[PDB]
Amino acid sequence: IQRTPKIQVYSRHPAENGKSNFLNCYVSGFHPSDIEVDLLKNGERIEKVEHSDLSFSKDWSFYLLYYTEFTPTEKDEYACRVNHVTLSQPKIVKWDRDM
Amino acid sequence: SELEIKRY
Amino acid sequence: GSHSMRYFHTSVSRPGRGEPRFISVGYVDGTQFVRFDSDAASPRTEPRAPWIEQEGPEYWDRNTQISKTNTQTYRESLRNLRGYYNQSEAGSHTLQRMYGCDVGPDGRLLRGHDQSAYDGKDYIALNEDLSSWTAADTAAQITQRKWEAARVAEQLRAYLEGTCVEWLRRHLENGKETLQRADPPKTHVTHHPISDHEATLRCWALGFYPAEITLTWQRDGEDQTQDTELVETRPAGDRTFQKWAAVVVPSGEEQRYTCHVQHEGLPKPLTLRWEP
Repeated sequence: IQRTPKIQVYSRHPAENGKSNFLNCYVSGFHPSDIEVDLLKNGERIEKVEHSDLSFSKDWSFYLLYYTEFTPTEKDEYACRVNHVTLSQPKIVKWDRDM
Repeated sequence: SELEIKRY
Repeated sequence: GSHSMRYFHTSVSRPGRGEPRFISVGYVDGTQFVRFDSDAASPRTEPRAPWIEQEGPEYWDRNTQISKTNTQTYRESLRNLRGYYNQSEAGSHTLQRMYGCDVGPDGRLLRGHDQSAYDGKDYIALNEDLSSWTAADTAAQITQRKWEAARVAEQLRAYLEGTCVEWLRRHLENGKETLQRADPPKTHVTHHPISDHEATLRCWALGFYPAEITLTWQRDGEDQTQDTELVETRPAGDRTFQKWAAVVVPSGEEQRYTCHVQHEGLPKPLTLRWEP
């Protein structure tokens, strides 16, 4: 029995173009713990993304926060790409500043 | 501090 | 008000890729304060919150020792559980444990915890009496019998009623400026038309600590539980949390809807409406 990750992509602070912020991808509710998470800028992998230490919720499912500094603009597209044993192919979730 | 646990 | 110290242990086997990795993280309430990772270049208990950094070398050395010992114990335990379930050597498996103590405002023990899971399923737990066990299946009954024979429950009770609560009280004092400070949510309501006769109202809560919060939408004063979309509370990365709740409403009926926000850091609960 395995559990597929929930995925949210969002910023630490309210997004303002030209202003430095943090881009977050929070993956949660998954089992087993092995998971692959990339943050993407215009479809390309951002280098040196950091993440939180592995922990889990009361239902035993795992969660991790992946994060990196970013400066949102009008034109740049950001996203999170997640792979897990429960997924046939990597799941891409685009950053929407209203979510 | 933590606990030194016992084998299952 | 009330507080908890909890450690979260994850051990994962990986046949063909070395010995099982052990990770332990410690929390006071929603704040992580230590970690240990057997895969680190030099595995050590490490600080993860500023207020714990003042602890002396004895604390770091002792906790490092405990975690190195625990690494080996969990490895032996994974070998045992594979046998209890007649599993092959080829598969990867996970053993999780969460343990610790909860105290009330006066710092007295409210209750203790020691729960374990195997491959994400409840395996064995210490009962609230801190004296007996609940085993999930006949495999866990083997562990239960071993632990009963060795009076492990008595060891847990002593730890939980002594060491655990004593350290929790110490952490709460050392970290009082953050651990005992509730930060209220910054809130607002957004509006997004879906079509000519429907729109989404989204109620936002940002920058709050701790994570516990209640965000609800009411229509004519009645909770819209079934019709509300609630995202999981999510960490911002600066200790605070974020959450939203959304409802789809008929155009022109927006004023019949109110968002209600309850949080410890607020002087009083909030009632929000969309402001065109």
